[PDB]
Amino acid sequence: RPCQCNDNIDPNAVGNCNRLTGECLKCIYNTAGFYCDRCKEGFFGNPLAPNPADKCKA
Repeated sequence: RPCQCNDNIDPNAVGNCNRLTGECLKCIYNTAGFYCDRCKEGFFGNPLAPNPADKCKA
């Protein structure tokens, strides 16, 4: 983890982190927010759940 941020990013693809603001640019598990502490618009629920089945669903 080069850039500080919640645990919602993939080390495989590139760009997952913002090189200017230092914040998750594209959280992985349908989550959004400066710290991936939210749910992408369209899916609601809990973006900070241990299980992906209870994350942010429609």
